[PDB]
Amino acid sequence: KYVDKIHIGNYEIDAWYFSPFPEDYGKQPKLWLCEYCLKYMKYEKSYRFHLGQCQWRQPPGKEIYRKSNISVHEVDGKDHKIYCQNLCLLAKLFLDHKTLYFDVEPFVFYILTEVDRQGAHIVGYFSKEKESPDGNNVSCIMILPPYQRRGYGRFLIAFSYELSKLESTVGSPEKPLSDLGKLSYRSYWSWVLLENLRDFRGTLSIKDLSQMTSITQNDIISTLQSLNMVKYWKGQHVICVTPKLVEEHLKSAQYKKPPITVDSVCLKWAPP
Ligand SMILES: O=C(NNS(=O)(=O)c1ccccc1)c1cc(-c2ccccc2)ccc1F
Ligand SMILES: [Zn+2]
Repeated sequence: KYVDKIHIGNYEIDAWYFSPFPEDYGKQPKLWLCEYCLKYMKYEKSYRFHLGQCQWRQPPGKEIYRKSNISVHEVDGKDHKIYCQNLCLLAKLFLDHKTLYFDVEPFVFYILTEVDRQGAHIVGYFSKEKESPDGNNVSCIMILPPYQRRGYGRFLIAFSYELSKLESTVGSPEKPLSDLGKLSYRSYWSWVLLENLRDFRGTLSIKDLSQMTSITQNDIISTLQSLNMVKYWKGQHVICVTPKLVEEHLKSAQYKKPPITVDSVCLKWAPP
């Protein structure tokens, strides 16, 4: 009665939440999505016919990043409305708190793919408001279940701050975050801050760290608090750590998986 299972690419994936596909589409056992254009279909046979006809082999919009077989496309919601709406309905299957599916023109979407000989296969995305009055540098972020916890979420979060840096601005994801979202951001912030604390020594203030990472002072402070690296003095949070403690944190299992990194040389983008 609601959509509870999709087929996309070679994956069958169970829904986590209600998404408002038209009612007729929920009635079916599965919903079938073209992995390239994201068209959603009611039957295995309309899906297979679509597969033979559809000419898309990657997302629309501009490939603003490409390194080996990892690519990001920037897709403006005003120029590719139907694709973006299809993407938001797909995302809402895995996001409890997303509430915007149809009004996509105020958003830009950054679609992460992993490419082979067949084409560019969707892994996840984040959306971002063109004009965020609240300084949010991500609106929603979603990694499809079979790619979660495999470094792709980490890549997109780094990606979003690489945009913020090029805009000379600080940014923070729109709240509330999903459970995995919060763990992923906290662990991303800690990694980046620790590595900067190692690489200087160094009279880095919290403001310094904010300017260098585009992470907000508040997100820096709450992260340094959970690491016990901040003291408080007459109303001001102040960095308090030894080189040894920094390396103890960095040697931990948390930071041991080799990351897929964002190579700023491969990013093609200037603020609009
Ligand atoms: O897959 C994710 N994190 N695991 S990760 O291996 O990329 C990682 C992220 C940050 C630091 C280390 C590893 C992830 C997943 C989501 C997500 C959130 C809600 C629904 C579906 C996916 C959002 C951000 C994420 F980073
Ligand atoms: Zn298609």
